[PDB]
Amino acid sequence: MEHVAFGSEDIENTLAKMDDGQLDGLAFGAIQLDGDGNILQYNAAEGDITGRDPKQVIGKNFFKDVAPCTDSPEFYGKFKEGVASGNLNTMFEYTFDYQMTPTKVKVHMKKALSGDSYWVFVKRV
Ligand SMILES: *C(=O)/C=C\c1ccc(O)cc1
Repeated sequence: MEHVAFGSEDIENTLAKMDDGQLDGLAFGAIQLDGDGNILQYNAAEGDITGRDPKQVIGKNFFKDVAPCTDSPEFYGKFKEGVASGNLNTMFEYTFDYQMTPTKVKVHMKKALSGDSYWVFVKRV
């Protein structure tokens, strides 16, 4: 298992070296979205939390298709604000409840080191 702590200050640098396979080795869920909310990456830990099969969600829009409970000012709103601002680094609790047992989680969104890509890190609370 890759040794990286949720919420680590330089997490974006560390994950820039990881391929989809090493990303599956994290202790928390990790989703990479492009500026429009499309899923580029989605690790195994996230699949365990959301129950969705990784390879099947990639390419799908996170706010419209996959996680509609996140289509709100509290989640999607902070994301859209961050993309347009070109900066994003926020953490908060949220409850995941679309087609799944209501699950409380800690979310951490942060701009990737890459160009137009952003990270959503998820862990159980
Ligand atoms: C609200 O809907 C939050 C998260 C979420 C994640 C994965 C899937 O499939 C649905 C919903």
